Amino acid sequence: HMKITVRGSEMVYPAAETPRRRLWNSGPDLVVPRFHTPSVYFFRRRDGEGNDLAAADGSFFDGARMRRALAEALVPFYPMAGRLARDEDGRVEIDCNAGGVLFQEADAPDATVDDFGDFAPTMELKRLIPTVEYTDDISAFPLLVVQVTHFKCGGVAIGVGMQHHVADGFSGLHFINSWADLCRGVPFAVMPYIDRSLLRARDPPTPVYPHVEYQPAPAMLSTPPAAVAIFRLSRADLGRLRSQIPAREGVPRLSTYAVLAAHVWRCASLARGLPADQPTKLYCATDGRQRLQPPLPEGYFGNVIFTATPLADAGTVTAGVAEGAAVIQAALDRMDEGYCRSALDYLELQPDLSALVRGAHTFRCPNLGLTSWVRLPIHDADFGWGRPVFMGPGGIAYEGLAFVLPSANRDGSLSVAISLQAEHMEKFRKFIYDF
Ligand SMILES: CC(C)(COP(=O)(O)OP(=O)(O)OC[C@H]1O[C@@H](n2cnc3c(N)ncnc32)[C@H](O)[C@@H]1OP(=O)(O)O)[C@@H](O)C(=O)NCCC(=O)NCCS
Ligand SMILES: O=C(/C=C/c1ccc(O)cc1)O[C@@H]1CC(C(=O)O)=C[C@@H](O)[C@H]1O
Repeated sequence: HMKITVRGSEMVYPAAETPRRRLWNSGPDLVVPRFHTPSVYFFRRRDGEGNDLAAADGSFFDGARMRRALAEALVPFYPMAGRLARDEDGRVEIDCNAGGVLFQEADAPDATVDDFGDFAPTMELKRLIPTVEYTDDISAFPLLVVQVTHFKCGGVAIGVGMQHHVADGFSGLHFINSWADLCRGVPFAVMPYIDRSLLRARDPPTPVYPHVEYQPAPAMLSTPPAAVAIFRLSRADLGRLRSQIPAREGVPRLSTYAVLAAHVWRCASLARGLPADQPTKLYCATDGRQRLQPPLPEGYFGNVIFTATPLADAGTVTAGVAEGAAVIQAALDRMDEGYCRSALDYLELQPDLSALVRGAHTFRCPNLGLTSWVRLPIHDADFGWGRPVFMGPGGIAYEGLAFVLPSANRDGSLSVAISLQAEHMEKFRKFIYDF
């Protein structure tokens, strides 16, 4: 257990006038998981070639500079400085009240960036993000909490906790990367678009699918300690996995996500010892920006996550990657404009969206969640002292939940960070390379 000492904490507020208003949240904003999404950045003090990355003025993640840029970033991104609240009907919304965000600095005088190893999202990493106390008062806590930790090596971590109602990964990183840009002294490219009514349902709502993704996950037909780990597959490993799927003249090419996801689903199902007739459901967060037509404004600030949920008997998934990948890709291919549009209507008709919130019961054995960050700009946060050498989830709250990460370098590898029951992880560790 690492010695981390927090220097002290500050609420940081927008540095100019911002609108005082209630901000309506869309259906997709309300069914993402509860609490604050964790992510952690690591930065080394030297670049690969060994030069010090401190700036000409000697600075290296100077807190004052970072806080000034943060306060500037919270002007156009002002809902990030707000608080949760409810409207008259009890629907959660964002109270844009300039309550501010938490920023704190810490020192870990004994540890180095090297000490974190593969950067698996264990509790070791979670300690790099401020802790939030949740009570029944949902207005009580900041929507954004940040910690900057300084290490013995001269390295730094930035831990980010971002309340999920405010933004999905694309919008959340749009904020962090804009903050980084300001800190670095460059204007940022894209102003956020703040109005979420663009994702309002049609009137009357007219859903035209069952929306399997919002139905209860399968239970076992028939508390445990939960382990967390990270596994890299090289570009060569990924190619060999793909080459195991027959290429036939009729049949269109499966996505890499579908191939890798099928492999993870297969390995997890085997590790868990699922019987062939056990239904299993895989939850795949899908970015609706790439699917809605016409597309949303470029800087649209919110969640645009729709959910693809391949569902099959475990015997199908474990029979082989090819069979699983076909099922996943079909589920992904369903998520077009017509489908995503229908989903908005379907959510509008629900008496209570809190019931659909994805959580532990969603992802746990026999089911799985596999969220890709591969196309997210997770490595673009250069505050003026270099790009991060790693970025990933700061923890995994739920057994059965996993992340696909792109490499921080150019080598074309992918990493899978995953939480499973401890006994199952011991098998999964072996199985993920057993092909
Ligand atoms: C399938 C999906 C659900 C997840 O997959 P993904 O890992 O993010 O990546 P995608 O399927 O979108 O595209 C990656 C592909 O485009 C390739 N690619 C790389 N650069 C590219 C570029 N300029 N242009 C086009 N394709 C490119 C990639 O190599 C890859 O090709 P492949 O599948 O044949 O290997 C996708 O639809 C998606 O939603 N991505 C965003 C995920 C997200 O936001 N998750 C949650 C954050 S809250
Ligand atoms: O992946 C994200 C959020 C990413 C993100 C990254 C960096 C940020 O700054 C903010 C958010 O949301 C995921 C969405 C999700 C779901 O069921 O919809 C389940 C989890 O996998 C979340 O972690």
